[PDB]
Amino acid sequence: EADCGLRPLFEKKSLEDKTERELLESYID
Amino acid sequence: IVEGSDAEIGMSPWQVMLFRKSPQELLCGASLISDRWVLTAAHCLLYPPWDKNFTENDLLVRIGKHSRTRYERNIEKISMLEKIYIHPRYNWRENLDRDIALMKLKKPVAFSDYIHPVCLPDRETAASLLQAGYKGRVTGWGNLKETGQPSVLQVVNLPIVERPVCKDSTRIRITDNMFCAGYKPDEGKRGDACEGDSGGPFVMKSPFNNRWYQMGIVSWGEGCDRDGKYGFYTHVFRLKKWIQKVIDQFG
Amino acid sequence: DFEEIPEEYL
Ligand SMILES: N=C(N)c1ccc(CNC(=O)[C@@H]2CCN2C(=O)[C@H](NCC(=O)O)C2CCCCC2)cc1
Ligand SMILES: *[C@@H]1O[C@H](CO)[C@@H](O[C@@H]2O[C@H](CO)[C@@H](O)[C@H](O)[C@H]2NC(C)=O)[C@H](O)[C@H]1NC(C)=O
Ligand code: NA
Ligand code: NA
Repeated sequence: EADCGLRPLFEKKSLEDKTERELLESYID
Repeated sequence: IVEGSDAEIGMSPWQVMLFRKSPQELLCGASLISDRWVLTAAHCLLYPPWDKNFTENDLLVRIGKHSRTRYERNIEKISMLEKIYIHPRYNWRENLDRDIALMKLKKPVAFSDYIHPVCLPDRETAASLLQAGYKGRVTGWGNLKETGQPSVLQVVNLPIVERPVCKDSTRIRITDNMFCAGYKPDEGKRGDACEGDSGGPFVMKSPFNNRWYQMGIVSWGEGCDRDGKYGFYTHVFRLKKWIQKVIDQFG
Repeated sequence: DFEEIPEEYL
């Protein structure tokens, strides 16, 4: 779908979960 | 999940629980990829060494769950299976090569705050995110330790490991249809999937479009969270052609 | 140790 991978309680509300930043910080390239 | 932590409410809305009807017990994890399709590991359904060979009627799909054992009224949705599709070249005899299976639900599931599909990667997604060092997230209601069971869904973030290192950590033959993840002894941090987490998703959040993509499927390991060992996952993109074929043909 | 689910789910 075009809405896949966007969580109602997080991305949809522009709220971040407690550890997703750890993932982002690992994506260096 | 070993050395992980309690998941937040609605943190993994695509998380699916494969539930055995009788005896009522956790069968495996899985993921929601559309309103009628669920992705999981083939060994969750077919594994002769352990006399495992489930048919559609033997299990149920429980979506939107958080608590492991409780019936989450008004939150989770339970679905019946219309048909199971196991990769025709799944190798259960040796190394679980192509450990992947699809399950079509009898009725489409309604999305909610707790139920939502995860994206499947395309070639560029895979190329850009599947790099040693990059971290993914694994979730499940499996064992908390190798040798017990969580109250709620568990989560752990783990770095993808260099192929030579994956290869050098085991006597088992590794294929391009799998990748391993986990911390090294020197990295200090721990974490791993474990029995019961099989079929669950290994996801990554694209920094480009900020969507979650399922890059892997909890497949196998030797023990759980052991130093010098890593968890192995089915490479979802590598097998996307098969996924698309099944869905295009039967859905 | 799983709580019973509604009978409607066979
Ligand atoms: N990432 C992990 N640590 C991990 C994740 C999920 C699982 C559960 N999956 C299974 O039990 C599947 C089907 C057979 N199997 C295994 O993992 C076998 N180890 C059995 C074992 O080590 O208990 C491995 C042994 C080496 C050849 C491939 C099969 C086990 C470990
Ligand atoms: C797994 O279980 C299925 C049952 O769902 C078995 O399927 C049978 O396969 C044989 C071929 O050996 C056919 O003649 C039968 O018609 C199939 N259905 C049944 C009910 O027997 C299957 O053989 C089992 N083992 C494997 C490896 O799939
Ligand atoms: Na080796
Ligand atoms: Na390890």
